[PDB]
Amino acid sequence: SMSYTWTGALITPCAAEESKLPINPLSNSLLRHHNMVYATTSRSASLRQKKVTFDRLQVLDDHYRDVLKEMKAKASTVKAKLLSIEEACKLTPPHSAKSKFGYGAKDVRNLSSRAVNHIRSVWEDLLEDTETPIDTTIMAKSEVFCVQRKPARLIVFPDLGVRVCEKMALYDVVSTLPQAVMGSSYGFQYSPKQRVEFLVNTWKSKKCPMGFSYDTRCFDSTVTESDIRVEESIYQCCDLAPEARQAIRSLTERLYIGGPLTNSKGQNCGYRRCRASGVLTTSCGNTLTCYLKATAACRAAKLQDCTMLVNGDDLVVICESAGTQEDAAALRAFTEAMTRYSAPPGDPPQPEYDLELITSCSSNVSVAHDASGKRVYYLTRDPTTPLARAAWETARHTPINSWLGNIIMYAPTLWARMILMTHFFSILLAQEQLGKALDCQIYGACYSIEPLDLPQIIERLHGLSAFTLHSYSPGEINRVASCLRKLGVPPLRTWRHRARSVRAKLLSQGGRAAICGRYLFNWAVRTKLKLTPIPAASQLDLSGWFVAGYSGGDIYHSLSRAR
Ligand SMILES: CS(=O)(=O)NC(=O)c1c(-c2ccc[nH]c2=O)c2c3c(ccc2n1Cc1cc(F)ccc1F)CCO3
Repeated sequence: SMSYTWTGALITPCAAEESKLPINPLSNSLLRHHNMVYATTSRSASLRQKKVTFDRLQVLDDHYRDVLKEMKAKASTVKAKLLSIEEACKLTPPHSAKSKFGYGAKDVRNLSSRAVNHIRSVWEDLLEDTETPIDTTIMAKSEVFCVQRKPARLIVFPDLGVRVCEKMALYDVVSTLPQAVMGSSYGFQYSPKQRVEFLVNTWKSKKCPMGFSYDTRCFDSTVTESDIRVEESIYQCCDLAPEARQAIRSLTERLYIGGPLTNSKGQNCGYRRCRASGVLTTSCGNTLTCYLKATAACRAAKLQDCTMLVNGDDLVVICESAGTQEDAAALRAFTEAMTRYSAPPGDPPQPEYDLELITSCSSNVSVAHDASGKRVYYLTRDPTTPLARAAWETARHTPINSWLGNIIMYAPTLWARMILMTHFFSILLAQEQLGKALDCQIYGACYSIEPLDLPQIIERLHGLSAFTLHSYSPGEINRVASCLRKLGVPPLRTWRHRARSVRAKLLSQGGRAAICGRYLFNWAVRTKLKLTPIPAASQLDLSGWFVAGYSGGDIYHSLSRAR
């Protein structure tokens, strides 16, 4: 069947759309080539519509059925809880899309009577109605990139009331089931340091390792009605409260398998028969589906000792080499099996014999040295997108601050330390905003974080070595330098000059600001300060940070206030 059908009604914006980076002094101090930075708009939505609309031809075999049954036996060990309305309301982000039923995210979080009453009625409707297709809004995503232009990604999501019901029925399932089923292959259970540890250990655990990333084209569009029902069959193995079992059954048929698409103007836009990007099960279902197809595809391909690492549609395989000519044929056999399963490739997979040359979750393993000269492995990425988005967020107030999430997740990198930390600490110090909590996303879930708490957060996630790395690889230094020239970002010597200036100001303030000056900017000086474990680090409640993925799932993970 067709991934989408269209009526001819347009994918419309709900307000004015900005596509060009503003010419602002603060963003300009970071990146001068503003014309290279763009934000996607609904103007390119038709180009994406063409790319995502296609027929799916899916053929399942014995290997797929064998793997599915193994997955179901592990899913069978799970007991999942039904969340109360209040518990599901507390997981809603403060700036989540308002309901079309007279209330917004703030009403949900305040447990307002109109919000609560409507959510309850949506819940009773899921219990009673197993068939009526649930309406969804289709929007063009507004995302920031550097030129060489991408057409906008399309987001599909149901109303706020439905999203709160999704949490009640499936939050616990999507949080606990992926690790129970996929074990060490589930990517979202790992902090970046745990992710690098797993990749390095998997790589070194093979006699002659061969690894590959597998890029499925338009993964969401490749997901069939059968894949979605197969996904529900795994969910159904959980011990579930009867209303949760009904709500999962009704959500699958009315929402997850497909449904009508409505634009911002309320016009009938089309019909979806594939994965919606803006539902709670998107990350979980995508991971499960990709893992099931890849695990079965490895057996079909005759790939030896296949270790998967899956994060939604993002896949990396490390296996035992059978020789270069044999590996190239087995990899072609893997792709052919994935294509039969309705997961054809975008980028043709290439066998790799060096772990550092593999890009998975848009990151690669790299090496630096700590204070003792000891090798430290860490994850880095091309800094183009983080810098273009950091410049956009400096010129405009955005609900999500990718720069903050990039500082947390990429803290040991040369670029997050010298540029991101230097630029934002300078601006925030001058604006008396270092202690103001900001929203950032970690594994798709939303968090409210104070930049002054970064030293303890980084120490916990990355270890004290994140504040001492030096002697970065030449390939890493070259990629950074080339990106700065391309974007017109000042050279690293300017960044070191700005860091010494902000570190001085931070130290002068005492308190948390002096901790930030000490730990975050010790790389900028010769007269190094002593870096001891931060008392605040051990006390940090990092429960929920590295459990599961929630991209598109409308999840807020910070604490709710009492009333
Ligand atoms: C796409 S996601 O919303 O599911 N999570 C991610 O963005 C995410 C972050 C991440 C980076 C910055 C801020 N915040 C984050 O969470 C992150 C990461 C490392 C490894 C994996 C990571 N992933 C998984 C992920 C990334 C991707 F490029 C595509 C798919 C995918 F699964 C090394 C350090 O940073």
